[PDB]
Amino acid sequence: EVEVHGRGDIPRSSLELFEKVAKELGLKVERNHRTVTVKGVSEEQIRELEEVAKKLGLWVL
Amino acid sequence: FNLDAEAPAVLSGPPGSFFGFSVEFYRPGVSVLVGAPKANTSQPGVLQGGAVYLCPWGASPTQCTPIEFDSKGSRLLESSLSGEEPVEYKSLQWFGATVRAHGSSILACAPLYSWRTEKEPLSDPVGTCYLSTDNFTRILEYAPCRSDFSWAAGQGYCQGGFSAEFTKTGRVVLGGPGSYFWQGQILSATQEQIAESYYPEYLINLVQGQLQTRQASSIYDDSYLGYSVAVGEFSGDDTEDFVAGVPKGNLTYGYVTILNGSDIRSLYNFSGEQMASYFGYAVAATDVNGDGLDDLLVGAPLLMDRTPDGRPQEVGRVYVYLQHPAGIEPTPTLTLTGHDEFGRFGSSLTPLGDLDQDGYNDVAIGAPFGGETQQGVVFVFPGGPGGLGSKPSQVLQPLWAASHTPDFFGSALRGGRDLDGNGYPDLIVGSFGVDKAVVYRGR
Amino acid sequence: DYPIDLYYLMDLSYSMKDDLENVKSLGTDLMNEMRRITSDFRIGFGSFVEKTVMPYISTTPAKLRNPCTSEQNCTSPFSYKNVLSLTNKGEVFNELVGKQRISGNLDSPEGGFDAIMQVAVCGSLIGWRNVTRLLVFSTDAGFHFAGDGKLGGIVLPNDGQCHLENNMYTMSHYYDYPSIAHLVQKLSENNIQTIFAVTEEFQPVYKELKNLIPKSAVGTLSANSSNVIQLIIDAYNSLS
Ligand SMILES: *[C@@H]1O[C@H](CO)[C@@H](O[C@@H]2O[C@H](CO)[C@@H](O[C@@H]3O[C@H](CO[C@H]4O[C@H](CO)[C@@H](O)[C@H](O[C@H]5O[C@H](CO)[C@@H](O)[C@H](O)[C@@H]5O)[C@@H]4O)[C@@H](O)[C@H](O[C@H]4O[C@H](CO)[C@@H](O)[C@H](O)[C@@H]4O)[C@@H]3O)[C@H](O)[C@H]2NC(C)=O)[C@H](O)[C@H]1NC(C)=O
Ligand SMILES: *[C@@H]1O[C@H](CO[C@@H]2O[C@@H](C)[C@@H](O)[C@@H](O)[C@@H]2O)[C@@H](O[C@@H]2O[C@H](CO)[C@@H](O)[C@H](O)[C@H]2NC(C)=O)[C@H](O)[C@H]1NC(C)=O
Ligand SMILES: *[C@@H]1O[C@H](CO)[C@@H](O[C@@H]2O[C@H](CO)[C@@H](O)[C@H](O)[C@H]2NC(C)=O)[C@H](O)[C@H]1NC(C)=O
Ligand SMILES: *[C@@H]1O[C@H](CO)[C@@H](O[C@@H]2O[C@H](CO)[C@@H](O)[C@H](O)[C@H]2NC(C)=O)[C@H](O)[C@H]1NC(C)=O
Ligand SMILES: *[C@@H]1O[C@H](CO)[C@@H](O[C@@H]2O[C@H](CO)[C@@H](O)[C@H](O)[C@H]2NC(C)=O)[C@H](O)[C@H]1NC(C)=O
Ligand SMILES: *[C@@H]1O[C@H](CO)[C@@H](O)[C@H](O)[C@H]1NC(C)=O
Ligand SMILES: *[C@@H]1O[C@H](CO)[C@@H](O)[C@H](O)[C@H]1NC(C)=O
Ligand SMILES: *[C@@H]1O[C@H](CO)[C@@H](O)[C@H](O)[C@H]1NC(C)=O
Ligand SMILES: [Ca+2]
Ligand SMILES: [Ca+2]
Ligand SMILES: [Ca+2]
Ligand SMILES: [Mn+2]
Ligand SMILES: [Mn+2]
Ligand SMILES: [Mn+2]
Repeated sequence: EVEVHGRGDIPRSSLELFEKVAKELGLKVERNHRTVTVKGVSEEQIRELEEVAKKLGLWVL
Repeated sequence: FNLDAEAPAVLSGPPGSFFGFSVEFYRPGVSVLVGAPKANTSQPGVLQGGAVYLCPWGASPTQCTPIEFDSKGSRLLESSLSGEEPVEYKSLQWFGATVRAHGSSILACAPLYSWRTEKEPLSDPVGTCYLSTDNFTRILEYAPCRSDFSWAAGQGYCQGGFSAEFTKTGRVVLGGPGSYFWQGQILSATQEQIAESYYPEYLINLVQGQLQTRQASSIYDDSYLGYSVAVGEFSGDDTEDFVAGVPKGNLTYGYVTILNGSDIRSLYNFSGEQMASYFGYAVAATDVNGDGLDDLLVGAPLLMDRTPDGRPQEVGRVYVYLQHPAGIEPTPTLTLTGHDEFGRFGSSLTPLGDLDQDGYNDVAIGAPFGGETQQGVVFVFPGGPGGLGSKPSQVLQPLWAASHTPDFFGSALRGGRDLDGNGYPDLIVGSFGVDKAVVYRGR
Repeated sequence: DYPIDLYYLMDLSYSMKDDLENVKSLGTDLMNEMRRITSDFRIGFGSFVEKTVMPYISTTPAKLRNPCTSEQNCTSPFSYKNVLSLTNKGEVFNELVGKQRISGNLDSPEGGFDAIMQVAVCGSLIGWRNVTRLLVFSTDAGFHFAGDGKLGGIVLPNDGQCHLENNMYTMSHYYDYPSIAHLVQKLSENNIQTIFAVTEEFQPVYKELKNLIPKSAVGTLSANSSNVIQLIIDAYNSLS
């Protein structure tokens, strides 16, 4: 699983975009307050999600 | 009552050094430890590293001398020399901002110390505490918040050592307000564990058996847990239990948490009364009513109250909770209110022991900006069968004339020790605004 | 008719990337609305993010230039910056509001209380007159107050004096955040009424703050700006 926090002084309009992109490839999504987490995706998928999260400025664990 | 302030002994440090930010006793030849956050140490490449001064009590001029806790400067980055780059930043680290001594063990913390992780060039103020054990035979480093979690989402901005305490059995307690996006954290470790797991070769060191709180959901962000720490027996066993302050926890109302002491599991919560009152700026635990069970005191300096006329003035308040044999009630048993506008009343509390020697413990409450000339003031409240008294038994004010800069008198207190040996406890008050530290003795 | 003076305090932390358009629309709607009920008024605006010290911002040399992500550009942080003094020519106000850019920061709360204190105290520089004064405060985040600065090594309480140099706040690193009582006293002395145009999510906390500060109102910030506009109208019509 991948935890994408994005809880600092960053817009909520970027984090939401992540939830869109994750929903675009048809996989899991779980949202807590100002946090999202996606479960057990793949190797290439984890690379892609990490790249997008970095590009939008979110901290990805 | 019996606290002679005709001519207190006054210790003077270097100018422009915040001498007296934190004070403590040390009796392994009794002596007084004082801090100096902005002190010019002799270690190379360090600017205003800060230090501690061990003033040996007894000498006629009590000429304070510093303690060489660390002589090496900022450590070079490994494999960077293979120009060089500092792996840490000791400049303006505020070393000595918290000094606590138990037995022959000394603990001096540095909250503002920041280091650059090897993996990424980011910088984060982890903060470190140096622990000198068995007098000064060996001195170890303790950085419980310098873990592998790098950024602010981890323990990177934890600023451990911002508050610290020793328990009865020598267990070391630290509080890091900035951990997990300023959620706060309480870390605990015995000295023996630190010594066993000590390994200076590696910067990242995991102390086995360490107790700490875990990361909570994003609801509780910016709580500043661990802003102030204390100890006391509340559960009912022989193990001392932690007390932590959360000034901005519940919608900036703040609260105070009591912990299980052995598992760090929340036991009691005490909520604030007014928004943005900083309820939890300083906490203390002592047996005010002499029942044999520790009682809680919580300060809030920014609390405002309506004047009789109606104008809202900032005074500050102190809440006192008495621990009945059954349990500790969530309604403050007694509240003390300040009387000086912008006085910051209750920003530092300290138990004093049986100063009056009548069978009840007494308390001392500071006010950095009270008094006629806004120099500072300290109030001494007595105990009794009904609890804490409502009227200040004794008032202490600085002797020297006011300067053009605040004196911050009473911003750091410590008491409950028989410094001279006359059989009564003594008090020590910090005045770092003009770099002073005064000592009052019992009669 | 009564004369009126209004000053617009904008938040420009990185969390405003989703709200910048709403703030600009609110500015260009305050101007074109209050130029219809009073006919004699002056407005100006300012901006703020946070103090520039060790904990509140990233002190690494790379992030000082671009506190935001590497993809976006952003401008370096600034504690407070009075950009336009009070004036009546609306074209200047519109053109200056339309060119604002966002800035970065680390911690979620923003230090707007320094900006409020400086606006309240620095009278001649901003251009306050002996006339009913209004202050609209737009924010997407919480707020600091006294006691936070001790994290960054700042312990001197905010003295409440005017320290503006070259239309910029220069004593951010030297003074603590003002406590709530200090703001209450200064606003009550200067005869300034505050209207918080905060985002919906922070409605509760600011509403509680509305209890502490006398003669203050709280609306909501969105594309439909009508709430704070009607608050302005209500405040104007209640004068006597
Ligand atoms: C005093 O006041 C403080 C706060 O001011 C109180 O502390 C709060 O206590 C409450 C409960 O009383 C906590 O809320 C609950 O927390 C957990 C959530 O899981 C947590 O604990 C787990 C313990 O094993 C742990 O696994 C979790 O770790 C998670 O970490 C992250 C989450 O971000 C995630 O990535 C991991 O995978 C883990 O999931 C985490 O630490 C839980 O009990 C509750 O949520 C559950 O609620 C029900 C359960 O019946 C269920 O239906 C839900 O689906 C959900 O699972 C709830 O959130 C709160 O977190 C505490 N806050 C703080 C700051 O510590 C304290 O209790 C007060 N004391 C007193 C005496 O009143
Ligand atoms: C415990 O140590 C103190 C402090 O001295 C420290 O430890 C020394 C070994 C050395 O590293 C010093 O620089 C440290 O400050 C001893 O008290 C006196 O310390 C002063 C200097 O602060 C020194 O000049 C005196 O000689 C010390 N006193 C004596 C009697 O030697 C203290 O004595 C030590 N306790 C013991 C030995 O039981
Ligand atoms: C520590 O020492 C340094 C010099 O080694 C001091 O820096 C200078 O201090 C003098 C006064 O001694 C000032 O006039 C200069 O402007 C300072 N230069 C700087 C800051 O670049 C420093 O102030 C000392 N710190 C103390 C005494 O706390
Ligand atoms: C957070 O603080 C609020 C404000 O004090 C608390 O709400 C209070 O709740 C108590 C009972 O629990 C009531 O007596 C008060 O009147 C309430 N105050 C207000 C202003 O409504 C709230 O309980 C606190 N939350 C937690 C989790 O401690
Ligand atoms: C404080 O912590 C101790 C340590 O966990 C708790 O003692 C435990 O109590 C439970 C029963 O409640 C026993 O099953 C455990 O074996 C005990 N552990 C030890 C080592 O004594 C104690 O209950 C906690 N006190 C509280 C919750 O107030
Ligand atoms: C930001 O814009 C300026 C415009 O002058 C440009 O020079 C600079 O390279 C840009 N920086 C980034 C990080 O995009
Ligand atoms: C407002 O009144 C004050 C107080 O007398 C005075 O100093 C100031 O010049 C006056 N300003 C105007 C514009 O009349
Ligand atoms: C805003 O909402 C109100 C709701 O009554 C509506 O009348 C008004 O036309 C709306 N204005 C905008 C900005 O569209
Ligand atoms: Ca216990
Ligand atoms: Ca008791
Ligand atoms: Ca007594
Ligand atoms: Mn923001
Ligand atoms: Mn937003
Ligand atoms: Mn911020």
